Amino acid sequence: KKLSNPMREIKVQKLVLNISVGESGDRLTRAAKVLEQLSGQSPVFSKARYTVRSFGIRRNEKIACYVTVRGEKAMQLLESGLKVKEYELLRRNFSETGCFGFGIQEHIDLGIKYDPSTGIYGMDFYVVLERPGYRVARRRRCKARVGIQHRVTKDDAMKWFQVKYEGVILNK
Amino acid sequence: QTKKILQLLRLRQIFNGVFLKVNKATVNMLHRVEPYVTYGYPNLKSIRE
Amino acid sequence: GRRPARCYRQIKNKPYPKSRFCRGVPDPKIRIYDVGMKKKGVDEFPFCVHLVSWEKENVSSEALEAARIACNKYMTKSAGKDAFHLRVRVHPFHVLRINKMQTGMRGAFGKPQGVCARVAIGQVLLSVRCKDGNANHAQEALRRAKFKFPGRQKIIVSRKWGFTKFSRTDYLKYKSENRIIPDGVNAKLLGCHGRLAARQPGRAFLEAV
Amino acid sequence: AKSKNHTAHNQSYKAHRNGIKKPRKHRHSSTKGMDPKFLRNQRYARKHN
Amino acid sequence: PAGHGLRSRTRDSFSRAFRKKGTIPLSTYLRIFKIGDYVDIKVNGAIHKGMPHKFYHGRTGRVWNVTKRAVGVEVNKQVRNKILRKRIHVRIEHVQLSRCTEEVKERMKKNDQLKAEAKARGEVISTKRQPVGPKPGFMVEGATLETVTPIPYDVVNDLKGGY
Amino acid sequence: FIKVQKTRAYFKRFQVKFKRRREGKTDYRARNRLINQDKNKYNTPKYRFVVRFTNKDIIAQIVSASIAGDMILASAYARELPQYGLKVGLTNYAAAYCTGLLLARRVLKKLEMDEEYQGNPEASGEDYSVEPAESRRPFRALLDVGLIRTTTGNRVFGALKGALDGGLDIPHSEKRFAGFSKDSKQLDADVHRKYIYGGHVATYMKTLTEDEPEKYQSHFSEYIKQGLEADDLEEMYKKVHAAIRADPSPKKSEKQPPKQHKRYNLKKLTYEERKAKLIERLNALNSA
RNA sequence: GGAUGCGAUCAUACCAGCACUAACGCACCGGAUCCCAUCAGAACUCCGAAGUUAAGCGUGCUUGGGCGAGAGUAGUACUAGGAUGGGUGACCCCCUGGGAAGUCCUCGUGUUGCAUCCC
RNA sequence: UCAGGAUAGCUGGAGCUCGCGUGCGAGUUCUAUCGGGUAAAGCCAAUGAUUAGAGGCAUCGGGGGCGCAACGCCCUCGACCUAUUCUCAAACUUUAAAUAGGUAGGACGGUGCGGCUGCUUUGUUGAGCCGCACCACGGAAUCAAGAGCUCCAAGUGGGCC
RNA sequence: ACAAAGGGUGUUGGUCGAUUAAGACAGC
RNA sequence: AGCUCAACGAGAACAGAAAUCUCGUGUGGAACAGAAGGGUAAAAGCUCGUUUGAUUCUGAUUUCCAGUACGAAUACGAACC
Ligand SMILES: [K+]
Ligand SMILES: [K+]
Ligand SMILES: [K+]
Ligand SMILES: [K+]
Ligand SMILES: [Mg+2]
Ligand SMILES: [Mg+2]
Ligand SMILES: [Mg+2]
Ligand SMILES: [Mg+2]
Repeated sequence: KKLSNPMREIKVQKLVLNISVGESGDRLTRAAKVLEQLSGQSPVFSKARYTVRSFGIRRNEKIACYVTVRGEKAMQLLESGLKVKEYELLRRNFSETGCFGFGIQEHIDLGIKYDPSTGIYGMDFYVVLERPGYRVARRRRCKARVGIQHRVTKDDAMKWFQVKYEGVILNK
Repeated sequence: QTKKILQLLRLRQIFNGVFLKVNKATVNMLHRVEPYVTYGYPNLKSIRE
Repeated sequence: GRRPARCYRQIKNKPYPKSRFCRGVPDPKIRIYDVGMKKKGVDEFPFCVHLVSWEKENVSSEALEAARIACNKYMTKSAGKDAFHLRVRVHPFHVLRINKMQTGMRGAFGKPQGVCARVAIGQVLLSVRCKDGNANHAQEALRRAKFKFPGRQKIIVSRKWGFTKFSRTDYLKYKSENRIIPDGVNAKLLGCHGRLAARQPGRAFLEAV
Repeated sequence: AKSKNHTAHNQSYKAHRNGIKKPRKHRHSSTKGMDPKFLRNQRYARKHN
Repeated sequence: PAGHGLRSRTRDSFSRAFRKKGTIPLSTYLRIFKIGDYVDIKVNGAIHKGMPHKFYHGRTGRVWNVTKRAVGVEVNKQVRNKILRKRIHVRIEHVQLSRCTEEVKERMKKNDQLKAEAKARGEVISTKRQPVGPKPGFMVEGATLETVTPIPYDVVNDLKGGY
Repeated sequence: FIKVQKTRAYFKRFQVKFKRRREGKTDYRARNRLINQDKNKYNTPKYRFVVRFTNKDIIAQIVSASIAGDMILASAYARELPQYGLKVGLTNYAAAYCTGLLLARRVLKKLEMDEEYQGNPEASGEDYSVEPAESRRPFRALLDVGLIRTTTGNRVFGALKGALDGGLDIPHSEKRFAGFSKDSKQLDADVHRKYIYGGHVATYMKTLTEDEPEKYQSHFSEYIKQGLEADDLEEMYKKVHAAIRADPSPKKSEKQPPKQHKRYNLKKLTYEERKAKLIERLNALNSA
């Protein structure tokens, strides 16, 4: 019973890149293509849930796209995103459930050549940190809660980010 | 209900009298018609006479 | 405009509260139920007097408002504006109907006319807590309020401390033993349950009273 | 001219004049409505009995 | 029909017990029903098929048929000046085995045993049970007596907990 | 602040599900539909072929339902297969087939129907159903997959094929056996036989040793330690089937239960001890 | 004394926070050629046995919440039957019977069927 | 169809089948078993309605003071959270009576063998039914001016207390 | 085949208080 | 067959009370055509695959009730799916 157990190592479970553009059409397709070329997998479109006149969206209009990346590709994407952010994250960017994320304004900073037709697209970076044994909550048979001592906390995620990436966390 | 119980006790006329063995069933039957009758514990002299 | 109160004195119908089925009901005449020094601490007003109803009947909201106004006015005039706390203990939740006089008794179900309170025998109507030096003033104020209600009422001097549920001797004993937490006008009694760490030093007790 | 709408007054007395009649239950009851397959098998068994 | 639907006035009758909704325990489907068995009709509000009419809810009858999923029940029903033996089919979820005759077989067996024993010893007995009768006399040991007197009246105690 | 969600009222209104549902082990809809018997069949029980796969074992048993609880007519474990010569791959398709065949043989021996119904000693990959005899009908059981996903080529269907070859009548179709093609609505008998004999494992072994010998070792350490090669798997499985058919009677453990059982878990504290600890804690708290 | 597979009852079994567990197990866990599956080998499916009891499962504690039982509330509220009973009435006493429910207090925190295995 | 009629119920007449306390019965109790949501009660339990204060909280409310501002500070009233609190429901409710409702208390019973089936079972495994043999003091109280069955038909279908 | 809320220093019983033979209340 | 809803808490550029996305809690406080009341959580709700038991034959029963009919519904039997 100690914190040095190899099973307590914190690893990046997945990285989700989300692009939320109000309109649907050519812009949505271009954003989906950007996500596909940046992640290497086919993205998934998200439909609007309600109708908001001010935003200009309608129910079931495909007003967003996103992709889920795991493994080495996710780590490389996270490293590039942090490089764009200069390894600078706010203390509020970390959630109480051992997760953190950030955003970028231009996808060109991630290594994509500018195309005037495509335009400029920002993105949302969210990283989910988990320890081995989280499967007990995702499996179908015998679904159970992960022990609160084994769950990744805000402090654990902040320390992991500080140690691995040598990052600096600001209060502001 | 009162009329039926009074027939079951064989009391069809005012001032008719009958003996009744004490029992939970009989006592509970008599409780329902209490307002229409009066009863007690007869004497040997009473029974004989 | 308003029918005499004798028309609705007796409780003859089932409760008819304002709800989604009964709409268009006028607001009650009484909206304030606590007057005087309602913010006074529980330990400042040990004396308590009750105007207790002795009849089963309906009491209109207008009568409650008038009784409250009269009692408050006399109490302020006699003992002062900060020497008492008056609490109306009855809320009018019954809607009274009127069949305004198409022709005859056809379709007679009336429209809401007003609101009243259904009062049982022995139900408290008014409560006043103050110091021992204003007991006679409180009794006379309740006596004046009596004339604003229908039926028969009785003034009863409570044995409880203020508006709490403890008798004066029991309240004093509990306070001496440090088992009372003042909560506005209410008083909380300390038991022997709950998380132990939640108790302050000296407030944890092995056994209840 | 309106009239009375409904009432059960006097109906229980009428019912009790000759009721409440309980039909006598015979030893063998009718088999109508029972599972046809079971009845078919029972008939065959009786035939070969 | 004729002013009242099939399930009219069943808000409470057909509702399920508090904190007893959801899946049905397997014991319901593992019961065995046979002709002549007495059963109690209790509508399960979650099973909408084979539902008896509300009248038969809370009534006890006898099994007269056995299908794959349902059981035939004969239930007495009073109509004016006679009793009608109405035959209905009800799914087993809505029916429970009745305990109205649980002690009959036991009592018959004990009566037979007692009669056989009496015959063996050449005696005549009655096995009928009897209602509770008067008890005989007995002696009660004297002890300390506590006197009870009427309570002096106090108006302040007329309210629960005091005024 | 934030309002508390798990309030007293929430718990007061809470209805707990069945224990086997809270643990996520029993699907009561499927269980009820599997066990419910026609009432005009009375006390006739419905036997079901229960197959469960743990991380390192296969459990197969024939069960019947009663009010007191399920009753096991026969059972067979993959951990018993080493007695028959199968020491590795106890959780693969071939192991499932062997377990099903063993359970079928055991239950038929229990019912004294082994001689009448023998099945096919050879595995074969074609769909098979034991032919009813004149003396009696074949023993019938219903497959109980559980919470697993019934995909094509699932190990549960390998166990079903093993049981069918054993000589048990299990209602089934051929749409989920290994080798069934989605594009063509046909069953490939060759592929089914290959999977029954573990030939997919042999192909994986050959590919790994050809490409990545170090990964081959890391992945088949136990196979190498037991001295089983890819080419020897089929003969080993044939020998295992022959041994299972020769003697399916379950062995009785010779171990003797200990006279006394040592307790390794804490016992519930008595009322007096709890009160003493509470008194100590209260005295410590007050004395501050 | 337990674990596992299948269960019965369906909270005395649930929820939250802490502590502990020999062996076999159950797990976490390593991969994606094959069957299978998705945006995602996360899940599902298949093939495995390098590592770990960190988590799950199990057990124990909390003047914990909930839940269950008792005491009390209280012969109170209510109620079947009676009166040429009181009262202007509202309502209520009495006679022959039945008889609840919050608050407060005390206790308890699962019991079990078949099969395999460890001790 | 609404001052009417038919229809069922209530009634008469005619009987018939049996019976004499061993009673196929009962507007009654007893015993054992079931169902209920009214009275009451509850909100310190869900839904809805409703009074008052007490203790804390905000880069995100209206104000006062110290201030050019400040994610600067101190207080007032509001929201918010916590533990309390007055008063409520025909179309609310955890709980939940009294009265009343249903079922059963043998001769149409039980036990042991044998037999029939085209139904059912892996299985003369069950499910019904049928024969043989034995036992069965009448299987709670009270009452029973008796029980059952059928035919023809009158009047009534304004009620009222 | 009616009577209410409010009242009475009419009279008749009860309940809780205050003063009094170190002398109660009214007049000298 | 798979999944779990409303709502809330904490996070992520534009993005804010309200767009999409991540985790946690979540006894149904959502949804189930319509009035209301019941009922439903590995479902009766949402998504997807395959389909036409919204099929053929007459009988029985329940509700209404005179124990008539119609409407509606339920449980078997005999076929084809
Ligand atoms: K008055
Ligand atoms: K209650
Ligand atoms: K409430
Ligand atoms: K007529
Ligand atoms: Mg552990
Ligand atoms: Mg507790
Ligand atoms: Mg009634
Ligand atoms: Mg489904």
